[PDB]
Amino acid sequence: NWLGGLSRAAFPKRFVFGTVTSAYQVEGMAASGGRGPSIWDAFAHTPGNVAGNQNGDVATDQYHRYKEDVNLMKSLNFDAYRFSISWSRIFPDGEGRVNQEGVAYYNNLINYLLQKGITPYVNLYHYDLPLALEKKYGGWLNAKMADLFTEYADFCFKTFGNRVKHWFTFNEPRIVALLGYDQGTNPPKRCTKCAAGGNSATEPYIVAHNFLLSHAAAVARYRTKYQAAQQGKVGIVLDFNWYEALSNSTEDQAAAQRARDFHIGWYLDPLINGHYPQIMQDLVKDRLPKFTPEQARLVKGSADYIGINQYTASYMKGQQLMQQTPTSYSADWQVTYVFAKNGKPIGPQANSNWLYIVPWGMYGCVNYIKQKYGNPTVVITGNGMDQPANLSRDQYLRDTTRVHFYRSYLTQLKKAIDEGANVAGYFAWSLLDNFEWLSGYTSKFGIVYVDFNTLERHPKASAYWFRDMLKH
Ligand SMILES: OC[C@H]1O[C@H](F)[C@H](O)[C@@H](O)[C@@H]1O
Ligand SMILES: [Zn+2]
Repeated sequence: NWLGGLSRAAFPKRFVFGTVTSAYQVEGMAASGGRGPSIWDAFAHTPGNVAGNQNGDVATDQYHRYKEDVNLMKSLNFDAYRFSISWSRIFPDGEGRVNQEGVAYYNNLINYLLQKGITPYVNLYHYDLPLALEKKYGGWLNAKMADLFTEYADFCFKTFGNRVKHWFTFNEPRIVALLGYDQGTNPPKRCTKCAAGGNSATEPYIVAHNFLLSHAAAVARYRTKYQAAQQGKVGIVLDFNWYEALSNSTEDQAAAQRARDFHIGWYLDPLINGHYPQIMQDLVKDRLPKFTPEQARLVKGSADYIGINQYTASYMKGQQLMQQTPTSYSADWQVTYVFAKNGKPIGPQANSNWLYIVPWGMYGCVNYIKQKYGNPTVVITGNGMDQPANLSRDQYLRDTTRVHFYRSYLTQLKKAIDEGANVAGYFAWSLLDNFEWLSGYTSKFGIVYVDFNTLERHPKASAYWFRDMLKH
């Protein structure tokens, strides 16, 4: 049967199912309703930066149509909705003056979700730093971001926290550090060679450190000022794609483990254990900032749950560890990516070149976190796959590959959970086709089709699959 034995009965009692979006990717009204620009508005408006010179000015226009989209997620039997608040829609300059119209939007969205029986899971940050803070402070290179982010978080806790009980601070700080400061392909476009300046060997580590310190400061503020009255929780969202040793050799197994540590351990070891992974300390040395004992104690235990975005898996091949002139965070790992074993690809690719369809990667990742980090509460905060541009409407709706994707990946998640992993929830990226960063509207991740000419929504087969699987 097309559900492949899956239903709410196949998951733990009270397991949470939802869908996910982010502000810049779906809201639209980017320069309206009092919203100030983010670094992504500046980046997307520069010719050549995004596919087709597209931008999030209108996106899916969820700003005007949010009740339609909430009605739709309820009709599909979801329990929860993960979305983000745009910092520059609340504080156009990132600090100081509050945009009351922006505040009213999120109030209206939250209230409607609750009216419809959908639990809000709210991200404070999803790549969309206020442009004013980039220009004035240098963004995530500046330790002052801890204070700036904390004041923003404080306002959100105060304003929405009587209703919102499930918060996340950041979304994938690894990707910010990697793409923004190592490779220089996302804003602020920094890297050793880049026109904007930068240093691919040092800046990604500075940035990650400041994300961890800011997360910790925001959570300390929540716990000391708001938690007694509000009784909610705050976590963080981290990306984790799986790494599998190419062979059982000592060096291939070491390589796969090094990749895990540089990928997820970079954040989880501080959040769980209060230090950076030993291998990163050993290889990155004085380029890796040191937490003071007080800072490490603030960071350790500061996530009430760990959000994991899980998409794909790679084979890793090793080498003898070498003394090397530092060049980049990426080269620091001393690993070799490989996409076939025994003459077979690890999986077929979705539309995005990086996205290999490997359902057992989901089991790999969840099992690994369970075994290595004392089985913390995990929420799968995003998982999904994309269709290419230029299909007909009907071709978009017949998304049989995405149906197979979710059935297979959710079967592997169920496998990890049945073996004892503490997973509390699962969220599909995305509710809607949306603005896919550098790919613009050329990549379609939604279980709901969005016609970007007319803005109409049409559920795809994968939406109906969820509705059938999730019926109460
Ligand atoms: O690449 C698909 C999707 O991956 C992650 F979930 C990011 O948080 C999203 O912003 C992105 O659109
Ligand atoms: Zn509109």
